[PDB]
Amino acid sequence: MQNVLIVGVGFMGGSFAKSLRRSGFKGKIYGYDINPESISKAVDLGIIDEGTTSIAKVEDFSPDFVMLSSPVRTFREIAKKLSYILSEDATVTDQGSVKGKLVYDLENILGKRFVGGHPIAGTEKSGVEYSLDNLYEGKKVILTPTKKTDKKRLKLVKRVWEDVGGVVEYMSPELHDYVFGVVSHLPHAVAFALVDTLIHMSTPEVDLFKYPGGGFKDFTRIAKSDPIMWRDIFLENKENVMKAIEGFEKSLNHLKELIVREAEEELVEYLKEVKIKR
Amino acid sequence: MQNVLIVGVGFMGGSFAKSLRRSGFKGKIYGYDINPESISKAVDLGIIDEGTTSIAKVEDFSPDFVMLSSPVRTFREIAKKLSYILSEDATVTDQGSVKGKLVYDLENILGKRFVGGHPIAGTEKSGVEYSLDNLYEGKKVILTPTKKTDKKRLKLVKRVWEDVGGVVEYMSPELHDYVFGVVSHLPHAVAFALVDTLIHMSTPEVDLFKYPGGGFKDFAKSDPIMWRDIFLENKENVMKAIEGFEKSLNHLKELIVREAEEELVEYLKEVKIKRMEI
Ligand SMILES: NC(=O)c1ccc[n+]([C@@H]2O[C@H](COP(=O)([O-])OP(=O)(O)OC[C@H]3O[C@@H](n4cnc5c(N)ncnc54)[C@H](O)[C@@H]3O)[C@@H](O)[C@H]2O)c1
Ligand SMILES: NC(=O)c1ccc[n+]([C@@H]2O[C@H](COP(=O)([O-])OP(=O)(O)OC[C@H]3O[C@@H](n4cnc5c(N)ncnc54)[C@H](O)[C@@H]3O)[C@@H](O)[C@H]2O)c1
Repeated sequence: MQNVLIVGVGFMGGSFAKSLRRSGFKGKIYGYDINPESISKAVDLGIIDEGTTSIAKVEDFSPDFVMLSSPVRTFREIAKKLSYILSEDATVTDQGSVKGKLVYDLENILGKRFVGGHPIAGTEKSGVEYSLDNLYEGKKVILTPTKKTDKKRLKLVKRVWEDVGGVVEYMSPELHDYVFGVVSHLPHAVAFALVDTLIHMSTPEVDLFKYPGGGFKDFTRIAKSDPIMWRDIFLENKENVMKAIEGFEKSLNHLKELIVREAEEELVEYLKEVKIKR
Repeated sequence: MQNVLIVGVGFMGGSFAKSLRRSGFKGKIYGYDINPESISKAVDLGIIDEGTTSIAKVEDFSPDFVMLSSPVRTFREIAKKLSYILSEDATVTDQGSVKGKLVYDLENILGKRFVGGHPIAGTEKSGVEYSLDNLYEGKKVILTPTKKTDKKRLKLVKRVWEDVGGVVEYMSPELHDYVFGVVSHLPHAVAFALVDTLIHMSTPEVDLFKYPGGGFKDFAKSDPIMWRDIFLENKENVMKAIEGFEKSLNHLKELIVREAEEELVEYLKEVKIKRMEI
């Protein structure tokens, strides 16, 4: 591994390249992006050594390790092109926020080269300009092996993520989507809706946006995330997202009934759930 | 003003007391609390000059300025006792998180002496041992005067808060509970529900609490008892807020169910802009 290729040189792609370099990688870091400015900026910042917007020129880089960091919706089309360009011994992995069937689709396109991944490290910022060289430190990184996953490549990807500080753990592609549908997608949905609530509950008399405190702002900081990306995530993992919103509403409606009936003792018990050493 | 009585010598009661001294107060600061330890520690810490665990004893302090800093549930019971202990020349104000009906009930019991208040500060900490002498510096303070409110007492209480760095503004008792019912209570109710959700959506193959980096960390250190009281005291507004919230969340859910790709991005874009302007 001496030629790494960053596909999609934005916040995540750039953060991975910076982290890899800072961890001591001495090989070449190349970039591929459809946006010319992305490539230019990354080269200026020293995030990548060289880049291009022409997929065909990538063969000139002879990549042995590819990190898919563009929007998930672009993976399949990009993977098909890489299948003709990349040597069979190369390794291709990703940072996509969703896994599920995507993983099997990429395996069918790329064969043994593919290893699905998702670093649990977020941001509300976009673009390579905001890239960080320690973004993954202490953050979990979910790799999603399947029966067909290549043992050696999985081990390699794990080591690379550990080299940048990730806390690697494995989940099937399906389990990943369920888990994060509840622990990440649902919370984001709740944050978006909480902000939307203040829009509708404000009156020509009072503008609720004038009174948000810390509890409110902390809970809604993720509502500043990229709209296009979350529109994508919500649709890409819609089955689990629908189930998670439904489950949440079941819990909220239970709290609601406790409040309406003024069930003092049970209400306290419900609220005490927020304790637990876990 | 010269005989200050802190009712409920905890984090808030203690903070007001300390904020009082730093501001240059040279008079006497007394305390009343049902807990012996609260008084003893407060005295050693130089928080208060002297205190008692017997409400009757208060007359020995002949307080002319009282700051209710105990649980809101205790206000009505304490006020009734104070009505025949305090002289008609005394001023009584509070720190309760809720106003609304509480303000009118306190006025009916204490008369022209009562002035409702709510400092928007305090990191939820509990115990006079955590009180600070700057907790209000720059923070907002909501006073809820009514038609029966005494202009002289209102101005007094206002100046005092400002003397401890507070930024005062006025709201009717009902508007206060509506606003905070949506911007504070609802957000907390939502978090309690999220916790219940992770508990019930966890399965034998996964403990959802092990993954807080996906946005769940935003959502605690709260007090189950305090919130049980707040949810009871502000039941109507909290119920309306939850219903308002579910309308926003269901609108979002629907955009996902039918995959309205463009409308979803617009929904998220608007919320992002609104959250940024906060
Ligand atoms: N934003 C986050 O916090 C976060 C966290 C975990 C995972 N992810 C995942 O990683 C992806 C990227 O996130 P980001 O924040 O870096 O986005 P970004 O907008 O900062 O960067 C995305 C890059 O993708 C490029 N791109 C778009 N289409 C392309 C194509 N067809 N070929 C090559 N490049 C293309 C863009 O030009 C841009 O430089 C997301 O799609 C998401 O699934 C994001
Ligand atoms: N905690 C916060 O961040 C915060 C913020 C704004 C307003 N408030 C309000 O301030 C008040 C106190 O908050 P805190 O955080 O200091 O709580 P705390 O637990 O630190 O202190 C409460 C005190 O009340 C005493 N107490 C209980 N019953 C009493 C009674 N019948 N008579 C006299 N004392 C009694 C306790 O012994 C304790 O010392 C509450 O009414 C709350 O609504 C709290």
